[PDB]
Amino acid sequence: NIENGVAHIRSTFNNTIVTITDEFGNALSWSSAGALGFKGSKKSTPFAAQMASETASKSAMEHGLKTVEVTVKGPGPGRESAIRALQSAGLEVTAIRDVTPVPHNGCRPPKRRR
Amino acid sequence: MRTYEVMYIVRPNIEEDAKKALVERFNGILATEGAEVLEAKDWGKRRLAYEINDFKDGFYNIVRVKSDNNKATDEFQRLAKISDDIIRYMVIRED
Amino acid sequence: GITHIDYKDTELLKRFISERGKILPRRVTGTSAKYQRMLTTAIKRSRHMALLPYVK
Amino acid sequence: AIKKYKPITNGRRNMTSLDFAEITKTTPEKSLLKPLPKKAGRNNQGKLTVRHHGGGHKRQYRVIDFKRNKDGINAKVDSIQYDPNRSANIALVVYADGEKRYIIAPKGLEVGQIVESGAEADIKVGNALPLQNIPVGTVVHNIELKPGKGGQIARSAGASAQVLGKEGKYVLIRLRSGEVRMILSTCRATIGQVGNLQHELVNVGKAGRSRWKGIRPTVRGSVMNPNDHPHGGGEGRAPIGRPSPMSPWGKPTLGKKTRRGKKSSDKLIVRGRK
RNA sequence: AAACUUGAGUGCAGAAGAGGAAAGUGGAAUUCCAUGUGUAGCGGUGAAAUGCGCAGAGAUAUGGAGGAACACCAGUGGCGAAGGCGACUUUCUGGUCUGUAACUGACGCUGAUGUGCGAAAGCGUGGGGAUCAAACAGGAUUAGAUACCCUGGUAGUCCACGCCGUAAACGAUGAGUGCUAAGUGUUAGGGGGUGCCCCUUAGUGCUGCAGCUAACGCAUUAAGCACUCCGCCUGGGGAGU
Repeated sequence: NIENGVAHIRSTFNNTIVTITDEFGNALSWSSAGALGFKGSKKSTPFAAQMASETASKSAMEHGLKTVEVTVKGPGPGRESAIRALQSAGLEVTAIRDVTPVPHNGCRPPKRRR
Repeated sequence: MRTYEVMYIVRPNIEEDAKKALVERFNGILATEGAEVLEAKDWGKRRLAYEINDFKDGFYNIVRVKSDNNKATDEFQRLAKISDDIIRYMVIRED
Repeated sequence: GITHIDYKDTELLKRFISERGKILPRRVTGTSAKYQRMLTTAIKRSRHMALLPYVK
Repeated sequence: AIKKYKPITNGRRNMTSLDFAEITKTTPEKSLLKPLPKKAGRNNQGKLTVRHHGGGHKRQYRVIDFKRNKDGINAKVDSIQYDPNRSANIALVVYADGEKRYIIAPKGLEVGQIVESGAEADIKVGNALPLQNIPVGTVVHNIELKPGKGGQIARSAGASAQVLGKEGKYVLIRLRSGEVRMILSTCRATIGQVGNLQHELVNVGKAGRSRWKGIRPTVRGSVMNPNDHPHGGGEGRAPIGRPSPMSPWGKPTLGKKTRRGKKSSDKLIVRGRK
């Protein structure tokens, strides 16, 4: 799955994960908070993701495509520190899906009415 | 032994008839099983230095209430949080 | 569910304190009477890791 | 609650009755009663189709409003009476205009309570409105199946349903038999749960008390003759002696399903019973 | 009986205790699957892993999920009886303490009301059984080990509602003494007045010397000697029968 990189960035206040995968579910690289090593509540801050995905978007040598399709989800102190992380990694940031896990429980049954 | 200075503020829009029944409940939990107070007062039209909940006015009735059973400044604190009757209170433990 | 300060806040522990950082007076604020309880909570909590000088 | 009896007789050794404490009035409306002929397991031909159905105490049907199509007007509860043709209790509701019928009394209902109906109604116990106006995660009862046809689901004492979703052509709702299924959300449904939750803890105790409800004795099919039941003939106490137990009309009655296939509402059922 | 005192009574001014967070919008998971560290990934062995179709089959950065919901403020805390709290978070509930005495004045037995309070299996387990986990499939030796290890795998661990009771409750270690070395910490709060001289000491961690104890060992909180009922060894036994 070369010339493509559908990455999914997770924004939280504890252990922020921002890995870059390929079009198909397959982890091409493994480097983030788990491969970091900071128990001082700094693995989910603005410098966390940037440094966590630094080697992840540098030791790829397979994907690293111009597109990243960053899918940020969930509230976090440095939520805008992961979208720019990929932009400073060497690629760029364009596709952004702003949809966190906060359903409003709103569905509709039969139509054919008002 | 354990004196308490409660300076609770009432709502800016309350009828005197209901105000008398409002202070009666507050005084009932303050003068319960022995009042042992100093002197009661009744402040009226006045302006507060600080603003809280962007109101317009607020009736005053701060009275010293010395206690030994420690049950006069009990419900009062809960009254200015659960229900919407009191806004700014006080919790002084100084003798 | 009430407007409360978190432990992350590091600049919200020395707002109305003296140079040395001792107990603050009751005539130096200007908010509500329920804000004084949070003022004393920022002192005791910041007096364990020596982040707030005891006597500067 | 539940009241026990002192063992003064062998018939009242384990007999347990219900403590009617929720009941307020002991007299029904004279303008809301209809006679009951009591067919007692008999069809139009006169032949017995269903067994175990004898006489019992006389009863009087009480017109119940399962439609609740009186929106705009309010109604205050009058009293909670006892119904013999139902397992739950009924509450006499008084409106304005004229209609004043009975309604299935909810679990948490008291005398002197206002009840509304229609899209523009508050979410309080007793109120009835459309399924689309009910927030997801609410416990409702007396649900309809066809727009303006009357409730047919969750009508038993203690019965209750829970709103889960609205798929895309129906509304998803979990039943009391742990079975999720889609249902049109254009129908109405009462909010809350049915009362009389201690109606399954009652212990008859006497065999003559079952005759009062109208239940005749049930004879076992393993003690009959060969030309009366599959397990008829047999010297002494013998076993089934067949691949699987059969019914009186020679039909498997253990595991074999009977739900007819290719049903109109066979695409509305999401999960099955557990 | 006439009488005043602080050192203790509520604790007189103290600070962390919020005597106590069960928690909806919540977002992070072993399972199905939208669809991924999505197919060797994980539950996974002193040597010894079991688990995931045979007429149609898991791996979790996620996502459409969390629990007995919650990592950090849970501290040699105040501890008032064996008994120190949360995804910040609210309740003052008798109440216990060191330097201090506002108030009357008057000084005992870990105490006859030992409420029979009392980890623990069992008790009012409402609910309970899920990564799982006894047993169980098992895997393993060498001249010797269904053990234990781990594993798909029932129970086994869970909430208000008479109630629930042995302990390493006493580290096999309960009991009113002081005084001939200094302190007296704890969580973090306090003066003489600048924290330099002081701060006796207790709720708690206790620091050895006169004298005892056959010795071991008790001493600014001895078992020397001036203050309570108690009290244990009796045939080793038998006998905890």
